[PDB]
Amino acid sequence: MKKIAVFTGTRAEYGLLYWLMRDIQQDPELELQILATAMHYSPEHGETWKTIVKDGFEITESVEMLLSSDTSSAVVKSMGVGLLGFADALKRMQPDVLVVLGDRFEALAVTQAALIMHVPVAHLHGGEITEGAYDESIRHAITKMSNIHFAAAEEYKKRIIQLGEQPERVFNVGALGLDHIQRTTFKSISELSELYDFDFSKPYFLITYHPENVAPLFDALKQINDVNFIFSYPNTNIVKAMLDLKAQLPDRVLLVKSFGIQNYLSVLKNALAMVGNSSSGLSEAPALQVPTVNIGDRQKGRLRCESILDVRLDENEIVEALQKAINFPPLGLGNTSQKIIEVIKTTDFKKKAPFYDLL
Amino acid sequence: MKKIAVFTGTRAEYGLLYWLMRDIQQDPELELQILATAMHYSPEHGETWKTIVKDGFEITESVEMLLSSDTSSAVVKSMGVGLLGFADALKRMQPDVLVVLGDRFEALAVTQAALIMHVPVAHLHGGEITEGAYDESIRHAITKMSNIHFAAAEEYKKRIIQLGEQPERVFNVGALGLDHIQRTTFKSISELSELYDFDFSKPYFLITYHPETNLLEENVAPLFDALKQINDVNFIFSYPNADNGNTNIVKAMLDLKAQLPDRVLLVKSFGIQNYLSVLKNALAMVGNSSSGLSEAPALQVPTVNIGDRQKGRLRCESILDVRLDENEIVEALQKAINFLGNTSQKIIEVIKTTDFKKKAPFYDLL
Ligand SMILES: O=c1ccn([C@@H]2O[C@H](COP(=O)(O)OP(=O)(O)O)[C@@H](O)[C@H]2O)c(=O)[nH]1
Ligand SMILES: O=c1ccn([C@@H]2O[C@H](COP(=O)(O)OP(=O)(O)O)[C@@H](O)[C@H]2O)c(=O)[nH]1
Ligand SMILES: CC(=O)N[C@@H]1[C@@H](O)[C@H](O)[C@@H](CO)O[C@H]1O
Ligand SMILES: [Li+]
Ligand SMILES: [Li+]
Repeated sequence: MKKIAVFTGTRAEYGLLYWLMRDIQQDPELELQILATAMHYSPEHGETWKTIVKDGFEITESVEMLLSSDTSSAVVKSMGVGLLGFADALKRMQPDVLVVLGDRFEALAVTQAALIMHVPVAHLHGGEITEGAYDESIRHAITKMSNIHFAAAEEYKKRIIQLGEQPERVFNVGALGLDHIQRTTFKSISELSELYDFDFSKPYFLITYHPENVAPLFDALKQINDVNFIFSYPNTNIVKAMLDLKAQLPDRVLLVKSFGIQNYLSVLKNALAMVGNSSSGLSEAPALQVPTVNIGDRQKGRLRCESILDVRLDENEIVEALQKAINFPPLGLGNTSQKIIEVIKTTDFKKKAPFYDLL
Repeated sequence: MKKIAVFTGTRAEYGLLYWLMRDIQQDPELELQILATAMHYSPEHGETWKTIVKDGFEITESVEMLLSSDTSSAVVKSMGVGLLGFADALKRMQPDVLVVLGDRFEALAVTQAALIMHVPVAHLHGGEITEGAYDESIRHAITKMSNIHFAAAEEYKKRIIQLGEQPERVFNVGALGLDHIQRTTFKSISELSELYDFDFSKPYFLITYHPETNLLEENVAPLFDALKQINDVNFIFSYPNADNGNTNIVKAMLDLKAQLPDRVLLVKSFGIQNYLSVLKNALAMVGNSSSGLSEAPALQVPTVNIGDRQKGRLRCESILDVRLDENEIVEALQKAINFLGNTSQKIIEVIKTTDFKKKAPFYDLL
């Protein structure tokens, strides 16, 4: 029996890790541990650790860490509280593997804690490029302190190998979140229509825009005749906009508070195009044959493919892309969890492999 | 007037950083800040902050962090205490740059603290390899979180560039500590003997052994037994660092001291002037410290390097690599018996003439 602990610090990355957790839990020779922390214990986002429990999981260790503040000083303090809790949490859990996804500072924290305490780290989504204040640097630091690496694409695996990781320790397995696409039983147009009191049978745009003046977006959709607009929630700067557009056209736009992964993929499935700058637009929309118009550069650095139509944040260049989207796989198909588990079962990665020099 | 804050966690790195610190203090266009922490405030490692102050430097911010419990979980907790202190220290200092040397866990802590608080990091001694310690992965993580890089050799600079750092931010300026060869006057055998009440005129090994932190079950008896098998030489020890697993080494050192009181000198921490004075006259530098492969060859003193803590570093012909094995150590010892300094100024003018306020993009190799 191998103890596989999954680290989770936000609702979104828990969503991405969901099916790997389900598979470990189901697998009889693998014991699932869960270390939940950071924004799962934030009242701003409704204590999303409860969602983990409601989905059938047992939170093995929980570590409140986030300070109620907006300063970066308080982010450093939050990271310190995190390290203090992670020491005792890893001490009690004694995982054989710690699964860490992404590049948030609490994942950096737990990764270095694991390194010091000799818990092997399996890192997901290393080798990626997504410019920010410093999210990139942190991602690569996590890569350097991890023992095995599950990249989502070949460019990413190659960049991980350039970072000095042994090729036998890097695996292109696809994007784990896309397992949802492969395992969801989608709601029909009738079911979605009855559930949200809205006729999804008249085609629509699904639009998730996240805050990076968003005017040349909401002036860019008023022009598009004869389409309904289903929004998810991204904030008052854009929420106020979305609401203004609602009141102007009270019927042919629907704003939904929280879709949920199943309903969300069902509405995204039956859409002409995913509009906006969310990450859904650069992985889930391609896997669901629905074109994407990505706005601005919040998703700058992610790999592209046929379906992606990137346009700057101005009115005209958007209004063109919408119609062009009314005029019609590197991250994989969605069996990533099983590939990850097969590699974990068949590979020794207890120790950090020797640094890999190119040549 | 640019604010250059120098981070210092241990004696070792402080001595390495000395001439850079003194040159910034002396340079009237740069304001020296110092963030001292970790082993500088532990009585078990000498309270070496006193050395910093006595050298004429002002400790702008101090952060005690080291937990006394000798476990890996206590090391993690020490790093967390570090972060909680560095938050306020860096908040007040508002440095224009933070200078971080090396690969220890407190340096990882302060580097991520500075990154999160948008304080550019100048990292010294990146691109090297020390496979036997978790300092290895720490070092590459610190490289990825640093803005400008000062390496000690072209091989190391090249490894920094492979790590995805922009070429114009990686500089080969040499090892800063070796500036002590030209600018620091060495003590003589008589002054060392009066200063430590121990005769340095008799042949002696200088021994420094730290926990090899990737080794699962470190048992250091083969070294000390090996030392006991030698005749007519003295054993002068510095203390192991604060990594988990050091109290075992301290225990073995105290056992050896009680066994051979007239032949053993245990010093928690020398001044680096004193330390280089002792190393220069030793029969050999025994142990697994980084001085065995930079300072010790530079002073023409043979090195007996034990284990894998220094595995991967550049070698030369006076480096004797052995396993943690009684016979290999005894024989390397029997052999040992029987038988350019402008780095600081280069770093300073690079920091003066370069803009590294923002992390440069990831450098993909062709
Ligand atoms: O009402 C909603 C809106 C979004 N999502 C999910 O939230 C995830 C993250 O969305 P987004 O791309 O906006 O995150 P970001 O890219 O901004 O980090 C996606 O996988 C969606 O499936 C959801 O479950 N319900
Ligand atoms: O008692 C000592 C021992 C070390 N040093 C300095 O620290 C460096 C490295 O020694 P140490 O074992 O403490 O560090 P590490 O092996 O971890 O690099 C040497 O080159 C010396 O310049 C010192 O000043 N006093
Ligand atoms: C700082 C110090 O005292 N010792 C060494 C230093 O010589 C070396 O270059 C560095 C590698 O990053 O690792 C430190 O442990
Ligand atoms: Li299971
Ligand atoms: Li000065």
